[PDB]
Amino acid sequence: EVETFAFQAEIAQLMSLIINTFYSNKEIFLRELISNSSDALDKIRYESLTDPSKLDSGKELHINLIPNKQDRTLTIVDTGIGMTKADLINNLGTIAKSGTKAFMEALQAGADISMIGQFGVGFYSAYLVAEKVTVITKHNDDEQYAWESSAGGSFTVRTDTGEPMGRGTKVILHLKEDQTEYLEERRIKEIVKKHSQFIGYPITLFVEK
Ligand SMILES: CC(C)Nc1cc(-n2c3c(c4c2CC(C)(C)CC4=O)CCN(C)C3)cc2c1C(=O)NCC2
Repeated sequence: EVETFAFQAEIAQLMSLIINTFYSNKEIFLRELISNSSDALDKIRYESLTDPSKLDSGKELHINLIPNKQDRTLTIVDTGIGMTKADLINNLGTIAKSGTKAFMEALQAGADISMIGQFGVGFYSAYLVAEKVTVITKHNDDEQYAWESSAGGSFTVRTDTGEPMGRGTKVILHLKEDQTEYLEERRIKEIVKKHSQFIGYPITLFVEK
């Protein structure tokens, strides 16, 4: 079954601002999502030091970038801690509420959209380039879930019926028609080198056959 939820008022406001504001420096979405993945990887790595059985769901700690020109999708796969049903519906939304408020106040005070990460709401920069975002996730303590939103004030959460992941998160960016440059090998390499060169996990770009 598919459950539909309204985003927190502040989050819905941020999403509308990200989608409607004229801002050409859209490439920052990739460093924001890579940073989210890197943070999830740090979390599982740290937890595994006191409980090694937390890595029974996969020992490899990495990030994979998968562009798909046919489907017009850019997929970011990590083997991080993953997210529970509570994280997707309540927890992360509650955490994001305060940062979203602070970021929108900062934007009114002179700050630019690239500073989104300093407020811990960088995930939402995915909407600079994507018309729809699908998040497939698996945490050791819960089932595999699929979160999805095309903005408009709502998101859906369902138990994922697809291919089992083991542990981690897949962020599927259903790109806007004019944002296909982020599917080009050369462009992705340039973004990773400029903004994510010092990420402490291997970042593998999957080249299209
Ligand atoms: C284990 C938490 C910290 N990893 C993540 C958390 C988010 N994330 C975050 C936020 C949100 C999301 C994803 C979302 C779909 C739940 C929406 C949201 O508000 C707000 C606060 N941010 C600090 C993080 C996104 C991702 C991840 C992840 O594991 N991999 C990549 C995608």
